[PDB]
Amino acid sequence: HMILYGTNPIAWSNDDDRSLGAHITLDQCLDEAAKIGFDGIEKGHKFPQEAAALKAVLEPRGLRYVSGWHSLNLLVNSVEEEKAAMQPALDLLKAMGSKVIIVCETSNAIHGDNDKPLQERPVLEDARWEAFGLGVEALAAHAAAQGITLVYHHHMGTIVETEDEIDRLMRFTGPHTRLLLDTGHCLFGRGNPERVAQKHIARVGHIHAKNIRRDIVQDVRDQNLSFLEGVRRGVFTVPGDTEGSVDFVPVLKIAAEHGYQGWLVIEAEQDPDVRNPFEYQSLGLKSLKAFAREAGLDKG
Ligand SMILES: [Mn+2]
Repeated sequence: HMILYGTNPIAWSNDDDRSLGAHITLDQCLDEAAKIGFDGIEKGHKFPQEAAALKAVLEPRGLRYVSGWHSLNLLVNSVEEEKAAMQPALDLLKAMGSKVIIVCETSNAIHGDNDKPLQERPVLEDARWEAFGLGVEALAAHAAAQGITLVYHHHMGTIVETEDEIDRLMRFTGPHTRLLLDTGHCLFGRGNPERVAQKHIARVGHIHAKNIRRDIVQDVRDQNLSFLEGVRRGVFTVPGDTEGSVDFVPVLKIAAEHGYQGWLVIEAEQDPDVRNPFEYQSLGLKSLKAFAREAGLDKG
């Protein structure tokens, strides 16, 4: 199909804080993703990282390997260092048939630091944006030469969090660099996903349908909480949840009008004990497919 629907395993077992959902085995996560009806699933920390072993657990379940998160350190390492650092991820993605690599600069990120409030996130100095963008685009060209599209994941607690910083990254990159539009991280960072899509839809190569609970976001700011504290409180949820604040249909309508093809991935990290992953991911898939139909994105 033109539109594929994936999930991310952090709804079961968190990556930034491996104690969240540690009791949930990989087999449980993969069985539940498959039986819910997802076309594929993104990499998680409990996934095998060799082609043969990864196929052995995904192919029997009918699950495609969507992509994998890859950390960047362009602010501390040379471009050639980062090309070597990302080559193993590209080799795995090519062997699994993936078409996309998810990247994000994490050298100075704080989303994985439980003691650092989100307001103390790094802000890249203006004089360093041109060089950083040149490095990101260089990695994008390297991946593109090997058939893989690099999509940059704007993220709370990193140097690319606000709407203005998303525009800046797009301005200082291209043509190969693409944007991973994550609706949840966009709204959390005080941006509007619909407006971001209207500007950059032509450059968007991957979409994460992530919802946010506004009241929890307000708590994070008012009480000066860390990213992981927000996650444990339920800052993120799924499409179709009445407690969510993201309006998905307008975003998907912009995608439909411009002929987006690729993955819609439900990524909603939550405390699995409180927010049952099977229940919420099922609601997300049903609701996201309905929203894609209502926006004209999915014709079938
Ligand atoms: Mn995401």
